[PDB]
Amino acid sequence: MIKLRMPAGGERYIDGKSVYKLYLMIKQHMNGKYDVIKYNWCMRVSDAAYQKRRDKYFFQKLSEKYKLKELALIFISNLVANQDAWIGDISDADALVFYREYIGRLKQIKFKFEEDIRNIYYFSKKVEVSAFKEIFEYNPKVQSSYIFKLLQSNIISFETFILLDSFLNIIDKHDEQTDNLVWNNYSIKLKAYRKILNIDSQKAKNVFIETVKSCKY
Ligand SMILES: [Cl-]
Ligand SMILES: [Cl-]
Ligand SMILES: [Cl-]
Ligand SMILES: [Cl-]
Ligand SMILES: [Cl-]
Ligand SMILES: [Cl-]
Ligand SMILES: [Cl-]
Ligand SMILES: [Cl-]
Ligand SMILES: [Cl-]
Ligand SMILES: [Ir+4]
Ligand SMILES: [Ir+4]
Repeated sequence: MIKLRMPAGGERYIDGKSVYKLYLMIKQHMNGKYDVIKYNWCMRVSDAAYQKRRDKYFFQKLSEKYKLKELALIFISNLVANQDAWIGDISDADALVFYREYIGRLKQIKFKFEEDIRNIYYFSKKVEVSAFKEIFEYNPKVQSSYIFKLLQSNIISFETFILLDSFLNIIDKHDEQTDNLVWNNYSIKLKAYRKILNIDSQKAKNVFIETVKSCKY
């Protein structure tokens, strides 16, 4: 149903500067300044900028131990879900600890998706929607939506939001109806992550329908 797109030759070990380049390309991608898929996980960087770094040891240590696929996951998981890495330096974000905790989450994505769907459904009853669709539609009054609010409160994950988006078109519709800064900040990350996620919309839809049905009856 869902797979993360990854740089080619993921079993490879690379050097410290290369680890730094990988981090920078993913960082820029998550900020909407680059597209790792468009450029096939390759990017040129400023050596002067790298040399100016006071934390070159961080990238060196990671390079000694982790394969390319693991390095990519460490950076992706942190830059997507670790708010401490959204603006703060990766060498200051407790990245490895965060990554270890996040890989376990990625391994159970389908179960987590189902869990999130059930929670979205029961929440919809608590707020007394007149129709389930009201949860996902942008609300001009509050410049937001219940589904976005749930993501903000960390009740559901980014993967769940993007999975729902695959067949509900939530992100693009929100983007066209508002300029809200808070949404935009999240939307930049959502669209960036969506680019590296390979999602089978039909399968995600099937899971959604089956899960809601089990909540209703
Ligand atoms: Cl599958
Ligand atoms: Cl599947
Ligand atoms: Cl599957
Ligand atoms: Cl499957
Ligand atoms: Cl399947
Ligand atoms: Cl399957
Ligand atoms: Cl109606
Ligand atoms: Cl309607
Ligand atoms: Cl309506
Ligand atoms: Ir499957
Ligand atoms: Ir209507």
